[PDB]
Amino acid sequence: LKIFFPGVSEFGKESILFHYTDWVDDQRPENYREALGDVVGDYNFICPALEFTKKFSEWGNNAFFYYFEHRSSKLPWPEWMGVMHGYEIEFVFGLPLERRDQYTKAEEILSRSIVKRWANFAKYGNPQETQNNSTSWPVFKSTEQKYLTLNTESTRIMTKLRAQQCRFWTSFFPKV
Amino acid sequence: DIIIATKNGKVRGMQLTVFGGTVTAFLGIPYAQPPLGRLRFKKPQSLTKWSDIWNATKYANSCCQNIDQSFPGFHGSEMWNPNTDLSEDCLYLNVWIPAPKPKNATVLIWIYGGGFQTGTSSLHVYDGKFLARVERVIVVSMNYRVGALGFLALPGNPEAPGNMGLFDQQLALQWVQKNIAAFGGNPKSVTLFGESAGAASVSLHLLSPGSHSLFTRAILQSGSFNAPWAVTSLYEARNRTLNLAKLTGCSRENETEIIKCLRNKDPQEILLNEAFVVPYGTPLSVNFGPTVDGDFLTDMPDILLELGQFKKTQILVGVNKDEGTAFLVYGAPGFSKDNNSIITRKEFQEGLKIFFPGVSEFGKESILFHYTDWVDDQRPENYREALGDVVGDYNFICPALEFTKKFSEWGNNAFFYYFEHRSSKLPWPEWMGVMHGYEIEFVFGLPLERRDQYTKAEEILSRSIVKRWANFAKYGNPQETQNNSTSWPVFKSTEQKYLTLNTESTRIMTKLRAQQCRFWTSFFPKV
Amino acid sequence: VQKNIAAFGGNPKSVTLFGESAGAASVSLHLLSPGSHSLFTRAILQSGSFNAPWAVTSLYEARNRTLNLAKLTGCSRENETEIIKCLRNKDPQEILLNEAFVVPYGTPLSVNFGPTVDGDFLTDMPDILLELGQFKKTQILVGVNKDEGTAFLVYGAPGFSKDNNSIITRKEFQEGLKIFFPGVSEFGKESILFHYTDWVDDQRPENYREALGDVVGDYNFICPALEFTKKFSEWGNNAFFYYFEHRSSKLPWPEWMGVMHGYEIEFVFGLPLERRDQYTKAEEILSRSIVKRWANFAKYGNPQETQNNSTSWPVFKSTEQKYLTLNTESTRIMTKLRAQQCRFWTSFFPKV
Ligand SMILES: *[C@@H]1O[C@H](CO[C@H]2O[C@@H](C)[C@@H](O)[C@@H](O)[C@@H]2O)[C@@H](O[C@@H]2O[C@H](CO)[C@@H](O)[C@H](O)[C@H]2NC(C)=O)[C@H](O)[C@H]1NC(C)=O
Ligand SMILES: *[C@@H]1O[C@H](CO[C@H]2O[C@@H](C)[C@@H](O)[C@@H](O)[C@@H]2O)[C@@H](O[C@@H]2O[C@H](CO)[C@@H](O)[C@H](O)[C@H]2NC(C)=O)[C@H](O)[C@H]1NC(C)=O
Ligand SMILES: *[C@@H]1O[C@H](CO[C@H]2O[C@@H](C)[C@@H](O)[C@@H](O)[C@@H]2O)[C@@H](O[C@@H]2O[C@H](CO)[C@@H](O)[C@H](O)[C@H]2NC(C)=O)[C@H](O)[C@H]1NC(C)=O
Ligand SMILES: *[C@@H]1O[C@H](CO[C@H]2O[C@@H](C)[C@@H](O)[C@@H](O)[C@@H]2O)[C@@H](O[C@@H]2O[C@H](CO)[C@@H](O)[C@H](O)[C@H]2NC(C)=O)[C@H](O)[C@H]1NC(C)=O
Ligand SMILES: *[C@@H]1O[C@H](CO[C@H]2O[C@@H](C)[C@@H](O)[C@@H](O)[C@@H]2O)[C@@H](O)[C@H](O)[C@H]1NC(C)=O
Ligand SMILES: *[C@@H]1O[C@H](CO[C@H]2O[C@@H](C)[C@@H](O)[C@@H](O)[C@@H]2O)[C@@H](O)[C@H](O)[C@H]1NC(C)=O
Ligand SMILES: *[C@@H]1O[C@H](CO)[C@@H](O)[C@H](O)[C@H]1NC(C)=O
Ligand SMILES: *[C@@H]1O[C@H](CO)[C@@H](O)[C@H](O)[C@H]1NC(C)=O
Ligand SMILES: *[C@@H]1O[C@H](CO)[C@@H](O)[C@H](O)[C@H]1NC(C)=O
Ligand SMILES: *[C@@H]1O[C@H](CO)[C@@H](O)[C@H](O)[C@H]1NC(C)=O
Ligand SMILES: *[C@@H]1O[C@H](CO)[C@@H](O)[C@H](O)[C@H]1NC(C)=O
Ligand SMILES: *[C@@H]1O[C@H](CO)[C@@H](O)[C@H](O)[C@H]1NC(C)=O
Ligand SMILES: *[P@@](=O)(NCC)OCC
Ligand SMILES: [Cl-]
Ligand SMILES: [Cl-]
Ligand SMILES: [Cl-]
Ligand SMILES: [Cl-]
Ligand SMILES: [Cl-]
Ligand SMILES: [Cl-]
Ligand code: NA
Ligand code: NA
Repeated sequence: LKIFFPGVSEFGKESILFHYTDWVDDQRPENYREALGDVVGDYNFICPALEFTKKFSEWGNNAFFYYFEHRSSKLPWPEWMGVMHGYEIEFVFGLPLERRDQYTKAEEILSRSIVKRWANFAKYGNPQETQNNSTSWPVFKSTEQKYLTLNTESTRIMTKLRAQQCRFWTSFFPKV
Repeated sequence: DIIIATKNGKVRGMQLTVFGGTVTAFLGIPYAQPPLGRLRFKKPQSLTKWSDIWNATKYANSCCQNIDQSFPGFHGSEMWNPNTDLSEDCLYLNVWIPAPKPKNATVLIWIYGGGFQTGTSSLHVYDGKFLARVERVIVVSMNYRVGALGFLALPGNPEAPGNMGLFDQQLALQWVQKNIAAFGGNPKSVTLFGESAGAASVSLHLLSPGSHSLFTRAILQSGSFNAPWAVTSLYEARNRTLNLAKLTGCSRENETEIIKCLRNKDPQEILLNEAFVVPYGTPLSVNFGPTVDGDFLTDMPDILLELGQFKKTQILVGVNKDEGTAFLVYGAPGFSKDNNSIITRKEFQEGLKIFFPGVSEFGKESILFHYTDWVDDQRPENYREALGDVVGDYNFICPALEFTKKFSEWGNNAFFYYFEHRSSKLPWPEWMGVMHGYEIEFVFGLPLERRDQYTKAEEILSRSIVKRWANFAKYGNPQETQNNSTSWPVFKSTEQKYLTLNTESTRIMTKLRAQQCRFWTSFFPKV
Repeated sequence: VQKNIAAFGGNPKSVTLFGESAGAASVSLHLLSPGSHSLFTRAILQSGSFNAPWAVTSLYEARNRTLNLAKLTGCSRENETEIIKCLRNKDPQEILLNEAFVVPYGTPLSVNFGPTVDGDFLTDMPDILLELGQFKKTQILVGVNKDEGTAFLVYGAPGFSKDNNSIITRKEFQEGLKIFFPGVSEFGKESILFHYTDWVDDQRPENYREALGDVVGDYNFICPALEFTKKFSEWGNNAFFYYFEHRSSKLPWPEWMGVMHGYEIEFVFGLPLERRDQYTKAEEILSRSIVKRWANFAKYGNPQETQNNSTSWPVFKSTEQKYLTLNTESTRIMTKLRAQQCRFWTSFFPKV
């Protein structure tokens, strides 16, 4: 935290530790390794994108939010790093559609679907995949805060991604 | 010395140390006249009354029943087998109360599953002392008759009316209405809970006029009467009564004579022939089960449910992630608890033949069509997983979801869970996942016992479930209000919100198995 | 009263409990107690509710304190019915003299022996009863005073005196928290300092003196009464909330202590209606109005003063959170008393 939050008062940093180290439970050895990742990802990318999306949508416009949870089968980085920053991009641009490339079949299908959703968004303002009995992507509103998860098995509609975490980053931390 | 005076006599209980505190257990209190001799196959009769002290210091006889002998030596299956002597003289219940005696405790009454053919209240996974200790509720459980001896039916003939086992449960609920104040319980705050057939039973006490004033609220784990195994049609019931006659050489012409004959058979000759009263059966057969008898159950209960004719109260309903896998090792080709059971398309198809006896060929093609649209045809465990889902969705999950929708459409709060935690101690192999029956130990709080080798995340999960079930029972609302827990939303038609129960993060989701159940619920009943 | 008040001309079917501070907490627990449900009609809670941090003793602390008092009276035993037997031979005075010590640290707000979840009067942690709507369904009237917390500061906070203006320093403030929040981790206490010392601006010398008062009053009385009122009203019942902001003209305590805990009570009971007594005229009129509002609440479930073109008192709901201020000039309808403060006490602090 000292590395990621240069200063950042000591209280500022205790408050992060307090919010992120309430284990269930203190048993798991990878507790702290996972918490530091979540800290960095929640502060720097996830809570801000969620707050931009809420505020933007409050003026009337359709907005669609995704949570991408697929780890590339070819990721060169180790397992503990999971579904890393930057690694949705190859799915968006359709690299997995190239069969010569050693991505799995479930990855071809995932990328094909994302490519269609992004293109429909672009052409028609709506990121649906309308032809293959796909989960329909609901608009994101303040209040319900629905989002779509993107993964090779079942995509799901969920609500209020990182609610508690972002209440911390978004409401409180800007104050320290 | 703890002696309690009941309407029928005194009973002495015993003290138990639980978690550094004390629970008093009264194991094996009688609650009806033993159903022997002339009383075999009849509704349970009133208890007569005793002076001196009945000692309720151990579990009583379990009712007569066939036993699971498929895996001798194996805990996975042997844990469900009866653990007290079998006897027709089995109409007893158990009471567990916290110490010191509570003043007006809410009461939880457990009804066990076992397909209506087996089960007993004295299993270790139904031990109510943790709940009593931890939540200061009173837990009651009862033995009721199963198999032909509990459900034989010759429609409208009082010598074999049907539903005798459900009337055992009811008379036990009556016993609590009359006696639980004496143990410090509140007859006005009674919640029935049950799993599998015990849940189906709970769901029929919701429809039975005779049970309406014997309880307050209801919990249904992995079962409801609209499951395809839970209610026997009058047609099948006669066919099965006569078939059992024939097999015991009791065919007659006067039907009260068939029954008289049957009352001379030895329990063992009845049990031994139960399996055969049906030409084909499956790992999920319920040869003798609830019927519309015009007494306990006044009309086809699908009609009662649709038309809103049941007790208006809150319900809590749930199911497990892999309800269907347990049954596959009992007859589906290529399936074994001792390997990973990768089966083939042709085995899958044979498997359906095992689970759907007939079931037209179109009927079965339609299941294959709905469940074998892979994404994609690559994964070797595709067919093994599909067969599990087929069995679990048809038999437990879609029916519980449809019961919950229909019940809630008449105005009552209903709460639905999806239990997705696999026990760290499960003796069954990994591929079987979160099996039918294996939430029960979490509900009863076994993982709260640290000596027992459950993980820490499992203690915390069970502690939370125990609190949610107790809050449901006491207050009609399964919240855990103190530890920044996810709040459990009521289940409504339209949104269909449910709570997932697991050791990491519990989540609110919507429309469990939407596509699957559209298939089972709307279309399949038609084939 | 249920059995006898008809004989004195009273209606047992129209009974309103009222209480202040611990007496209000008591009223709020008769709302949760099944045994009290049919012994009263409505309830008034002045400066107190059971969810205040001082109002309910945990079973853990209660045993620790019973045994500690045994030990101090030389009544430690092994059979517990013997501890009690022993204790029943002590002289009242030996019990009283040791009460203060059954706890290692205490504060000016200690409640060493208070309500517990006994499985009889109180059947479950009452925070769970409140959250899940398990209480008597009826109207409530709830309120607090502008400076609930100041009274307690002259009983142990450094640099505070009833005999001067008590301008304290940042370092004294911090010591003061140590007095009111025994432990309470260091982070716990930094968080209070952070929330309450964001001045506008760092100029005013009475900054820290005022913050310590607000800290004590907000944690101990105001945010809890506001949270009780929200939660109670969410189950459907009319609830009315006041903010009392009048300082008695006869208050013997110094000016800096403002509108203190306990000092609405004389207005409620109508002492200022006695002209011989040296209260001002605006105080007679204020008390007359409060007496009528409390009596209308009691008789009719509605604390209006209907005859003198008075501000009408709106019910308190979740969402708008309207309250009425009680003062000698103009009473006003306002919303969301201490919103930011109580978000801190109510949502966050219980976590530290
Ligand atoms: C109603 O029951 C009859 C009875 O048949 C059974 O005789 C019993 C004693 C028992 O041993 C049982 O296994 C045996 O089948 C059923 O009739 C049988 O149906 C099967 C399949 O259709 C035929 O192959 C048998 O020939 C036939 N037997 C007789 C005597 O007719 C009947 O199927 C059943 N009703 C249903 C639809 O399940
Ligand atoms: C997983 O085991 C099944 C179950 O049947 C077998 O159990 C094994 C552990 C072994 O002891 C074997 O003797 C026992 O019969 C296997 O299914 C069997 O597959 C074999 C193919 O060689 C057939 O001969 C059997 O008919 C069939 N058993 C039945 C009746 O269901 C299964 O093949 C095995 N699968 C694996 C290892 O992937
Ligand atoms: C539970 O009570 C014990 C008892 O300690 C007390 O003994 C009493 C007779 C009384 O005089 C009281 O002042 C004294 O503290 C508490 O244990 C004490 O805790 C303090 C602070 O942690 C320690 O400094 C003492 O050494 C310790 N004494 C003993 C005998 O162990 C204990 O703190 C209390 N529980 C809590 C958390 O308040
Ligand atoms: C306001 O008074 C406080 C209270 O303590 C003092 O009360 C005074 C009226 C006086 O009689 C004094 O004797 C009495 O102790 C003062 O706090 C005191 O500050 C002095 C600093 O000189 C310290 O010596 C004391 O420790 C401290 N008292 C304690 C124990 O709290 C306070 O300084 C004074 N403030 C003013 C005048 O602004
Ligand atoms: C025990 O409580 C009785 C009623 O309490 C219940 O009210 C019911 C309608 C139901 O909602 C329950 O969940 C409530 O708990 C009361 O009438 C009895 O007098 C009490 N018996 C005692 C304390 O002896
Ligand atoms: C006194 O009034 C009794 C009822 O009046 C009360 O009704 C209650 C439900 C409650 O709302 C109170 O506030 C009402 O004032 C009536 O039944 C008695 O008979 C009366 N007794 C007398 C006049 O002797
Ligand atoms: C639709 O599904 C088919 C397989 O049925 C697949 O070939 C194709 O990739 C899908 N189209 C899109 C846009 O995903
Ligand atoms: C009941 O148990 C007690 C054990 O103390 C015994 O005194 C009494 O004889 C028992 N009654 C029986 C076994 O019939
Ligand atoms: C059948 O036998 C019963 C039993 O004794 C008898 O009561 C009845 O009369 C008989 N039924 C008829 C009339 O066929
Ligand atoms: C609340 O959480 C605490 C840990 O902070 C734990 O000890 C306890 O099990 C929890 N209570 C419930 C009902 O889960
Ligand atoms: C404790 O003493 C009480 C008071 O006489 C007595 O009733 C009881 O038997 C004792 N408790 C035990 C068994 O330790
Ligand atoms: C109404 O106002 C009059 C003065 O016009 C005053 O005498 C009296 O105190 C008031 N009544 C109430 C209930 O305040
Ligand atoms: P349930 O009682 N349903 C089976 C028919 O589960 C145990 C087999
Ligand atoms: Cl852990
Ligand atoms: Cl999340
Ligand atoms: Cl695949
Ligand atoms: Cl699903
Ligand atoms: Cl300033
Ligand atoms: Cl304010
Ligand atoms: Na903070
Ligand atoms: Na079809």
